[PDB]
Amino acid sequence: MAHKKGLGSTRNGRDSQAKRLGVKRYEGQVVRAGNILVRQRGTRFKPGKNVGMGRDFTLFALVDGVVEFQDRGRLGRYVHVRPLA
Amino acid sequence: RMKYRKQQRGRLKGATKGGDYVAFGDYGLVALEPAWITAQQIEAARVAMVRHFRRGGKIFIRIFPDKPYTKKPLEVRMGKGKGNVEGYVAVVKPGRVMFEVAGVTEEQAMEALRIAGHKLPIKTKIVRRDAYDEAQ
Amino acid sequence: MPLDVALKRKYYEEVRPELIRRFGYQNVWEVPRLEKVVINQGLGEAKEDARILEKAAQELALITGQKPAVTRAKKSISNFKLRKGMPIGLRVTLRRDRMWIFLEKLLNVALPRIRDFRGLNPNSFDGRGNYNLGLREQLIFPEITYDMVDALRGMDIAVVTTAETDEEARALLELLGFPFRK
Amino acid sequence: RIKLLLECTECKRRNYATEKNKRNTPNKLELRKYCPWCRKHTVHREVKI
RNA sequence: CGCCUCCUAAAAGGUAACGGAGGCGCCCAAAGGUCCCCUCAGGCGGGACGGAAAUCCGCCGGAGAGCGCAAGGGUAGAAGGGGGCCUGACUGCGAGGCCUGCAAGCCGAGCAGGGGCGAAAGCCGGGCCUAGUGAACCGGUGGUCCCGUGUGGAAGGGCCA
Repeated sequence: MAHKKGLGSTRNGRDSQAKRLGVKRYEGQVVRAGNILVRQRGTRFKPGKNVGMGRDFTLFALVDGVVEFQDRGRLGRYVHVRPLA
Repeated sequence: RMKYRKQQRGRLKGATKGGDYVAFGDYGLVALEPAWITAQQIEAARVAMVRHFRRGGKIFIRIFPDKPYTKKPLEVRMGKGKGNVEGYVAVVKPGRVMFEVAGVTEEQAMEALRIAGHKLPIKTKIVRRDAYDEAQ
Repeated sequence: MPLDVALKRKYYEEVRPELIRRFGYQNVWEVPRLEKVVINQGLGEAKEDARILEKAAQELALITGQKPAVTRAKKSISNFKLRKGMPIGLRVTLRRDRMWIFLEKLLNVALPRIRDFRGLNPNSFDGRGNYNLGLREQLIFPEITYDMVDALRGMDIAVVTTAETDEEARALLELLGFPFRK
Repeated sequence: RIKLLLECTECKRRNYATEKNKRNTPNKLELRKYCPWCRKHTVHREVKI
């Protein structure tokens, strides 16, 4: 008396908003304070000279510097801002 | 079969090549053109062999009951969480080092395999130890 | 009292060079002397809190300077694997001389003293030649009388020695404070 | 309503500053500090329900 | 049927699916400041009330114990474990950037008043961080002391909190 399918909605209600962060400011490019560079939800980044780590593990330009990519090899990743020009 | 005390529900699907080769006793069954193979079928061979071999002196192993295959529903219409666990087996694809001993000493072992796999499920080949292997 | 003080002073001062070169021939070093001594006892869970905790007091006290308050069962021994922080650290880490009139008073003046108190203990320290042996019953009246029926008993102390390897350490407190039988 | 209720700071009749706060542990106990725009900084006090 | 975390986004970033998984719609009055100290679990060997596992001694160790809460990132060159003193979990504010079409949400040197931790080289405009969140109307209260429908006041009302 009525063979038509059957209920079946087990459920995987999963979700994660999109995001940002990362290696976000190109070699050498003109990098001014206020200008953010590389955000890290960790510590792949050590705020070297003029590199200001914001109250969030966010690499922000502390000075008018040329984009200073300072991978200090093994010490870890070290970010730096070079004395303008 | 055996893929006991797993950890997750299911895998996914692909295939192409891997890392099976060696030897391990000199009574070898190597796949060639497969993919996953029923843990069962597997046991099948296991049997086949075991029995043939005057029914005693142990064979060895090879692959494992590896993944969880799901036909999900039972035959419904499709949209389940794709849930349902059901058939568990091997994932061997490029002629793989399938290793089986016993002490047959011969084309007797041969037969054993012959059927085991002839059976099992694919284009495959068999042999012994052909170019040793040096580790650290 | 200060009597046995001068005592340990000498026991060791002389015994030291004594065996020191008797076998050493290194340079009269801590080959093999003894330094500082911590003492530990029957953990707070042995508690009643106010009562036997204060008794732990009396005792730790007249014994070597330090005497228990009221807190001995937190994060509780509870049921088997049932325990949290560890607010029951009741011990004396006193460091030197006091310690020596102690090697004295203690080992050499209270050693055998109560119920079959013999001492026929194998490899006393042995865990690197530094201590081992704590006794499982107070020096009864190392002072005080009935100031608690069960009062205390789980007693065990430890010395920080340099008596390096055993045989050596053995020479050390063996003749210095008595090596309990085989 | 939970052990989390909102209060705010006011200062010796010469201002009031805000901020929420709680209820739990030491409950009422509510002096605190803060600084109003009164004078240049100044105690303040806090309390105020 | 809103948000955080991991996979699939396939290597920039970034994307469905009735695709996998799994948490939050709390608080923490001091896990909020800073100054001074300390420094894991676990392995082994030796030990009172032990007695697989406390407490203490003796070694050993890319730190896998740890950080309210889930994941992930980080990370004891401690954000982690302990002591002292204290409120900036400040108002005025910010240049200049993250992402975003909307509004959002988010990062912040430095100038001012004003303090607090050291003697100070300086840190502090809440926490170790990524979730604890809600326009607009409407109306309340603590202001303020701007407006008042001739003028004085006032019902009432504009901006602040």
